[PDB]
Amino acid sequence: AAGSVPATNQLVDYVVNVGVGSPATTYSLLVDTGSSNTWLGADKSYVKTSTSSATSDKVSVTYGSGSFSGTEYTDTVTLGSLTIPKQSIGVASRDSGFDGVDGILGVGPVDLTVGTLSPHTSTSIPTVTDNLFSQGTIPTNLLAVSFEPTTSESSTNGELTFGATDSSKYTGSITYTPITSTSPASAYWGINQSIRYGSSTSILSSTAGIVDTGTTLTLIASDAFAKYKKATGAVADNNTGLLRLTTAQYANLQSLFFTIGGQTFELTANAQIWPRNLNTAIGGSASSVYLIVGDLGSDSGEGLDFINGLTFLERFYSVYDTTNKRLGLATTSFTTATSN
Amino acid sequence: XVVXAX
Repeated sequence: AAGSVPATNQLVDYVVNVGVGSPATTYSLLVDTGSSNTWLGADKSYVKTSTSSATSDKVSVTYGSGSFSGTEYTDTVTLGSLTIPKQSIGVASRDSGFDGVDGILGVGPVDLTVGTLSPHTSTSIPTVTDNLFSQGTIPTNLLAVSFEPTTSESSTNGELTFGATDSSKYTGSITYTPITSTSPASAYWGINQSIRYGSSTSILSSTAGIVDTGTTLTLIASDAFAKYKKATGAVADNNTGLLRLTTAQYANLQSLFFTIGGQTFELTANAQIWPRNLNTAIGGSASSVYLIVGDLGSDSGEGLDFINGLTFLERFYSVYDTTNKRLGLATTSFTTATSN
Repeated sequence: XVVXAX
């Protein structure tokens, strides 16, 4: 049947406990819809049991903020009450960028795995979601993710549901949009959207980008980031690497309105800021406002012009539907929270 | 933060 697993907010990422082997060792894996290789070895050593089997391949993945390489194995993986015999996983001998986690739970589309194995550079690696579905365990090939805002350093306030949605995690109804035809966003959980600030200020004209649980910030193309900095009055900040607003500019901060699937999603002023009681986690000072809208580092028109990251998904329920090749979004009871 | 497989 469908099944869920709790997920823990670590401010920059979410993790889930994942068992590997029989008997299972638990690893804390980063929930990533922006990549598709499940791997471990960034902290705990890989504990090899009788369900571990070698493959003929090494594995390597390069990310925006890090990388890993190692050797590919098959093993039994457990997610809550769901078990996947013979899940292909990576085991890192090298990794950078993974402080705070054992590795990644790769729930991006399987096409991202092509090229990661050597010498089999054209071979794909079915994901945990794909295997749960093809083995008959979940009734449709889908993952739905609940994130929520946080005021603690580590809060188990999230959920992954494989094979169904959980109506206790969203309000109103889910809006779907097809995966975009525009490359390279089309290789990820890529959608088309536009962004405006307040009632009258365009930020990002309709274009392609991705929805990524494993990107912290809500990133927008550089030309759109300049428009956002102008519209908010924000300035760069040393100590954080985030934009900063004064007290007055936060009081005047308007919503960002995302148009997706013909519907408006409102990322409020409070949703645009880092949780202020946790400002020291990003090098900031207390009673200061830092923004979670960041610069993607590329101009619009490249076919991947935004990343709706963890900070966006703390305010919206998301549905990653492989069977239908679509992405769904809904409001939640926390969309209008003021806890940051 | 992080930016996960550009």
